Amino acid sequence: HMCDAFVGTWKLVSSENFDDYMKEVGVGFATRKVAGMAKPNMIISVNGDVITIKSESTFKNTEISFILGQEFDEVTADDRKVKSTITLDGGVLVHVQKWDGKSTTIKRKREDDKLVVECVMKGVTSTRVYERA
Ligand SMILES: Oc1nc(S)nnc1Cc1ccc2c(c1)OCO2
Repeated sequence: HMCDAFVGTWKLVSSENFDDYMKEVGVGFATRKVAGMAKPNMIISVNGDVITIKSESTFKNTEISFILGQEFDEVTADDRKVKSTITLDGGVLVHVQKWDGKSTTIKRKREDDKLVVECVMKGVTSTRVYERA
């Protein structure tokens, strides 16, 4: 019942500062414009110890499966090749991506009927709010 309250199908309903987050990560102009338009659905499921997070949008479809605390390789929607580790910290999924000597952290939490995603690169935060689909 690890992650029960995250499981389901979620749709993006608001975003703030995502362009600035993407700039801080190193995303180029054209990818930022097309990625910033997307309204992804996030689909989260759990089978035993394996958590799967899918993102489906008109920009890119992605899928990661992982065990908490166990590093994995991830190709992000913006085409970075990163090494990722996801843990649970006080009920928050904390996802750290490392590449090219850089690091970004993505936190996913349940707040009321929302799933809130906070993306941080250095001093820049983007907040992306999802509701049940
Ligand atoms: O649109 C998205 N929304 C959520 S919450 N997560 N991933 C995505 C997909 C995505 C697009 C562009 C990006 C990125 C990730 O990282 C830097 O540039």
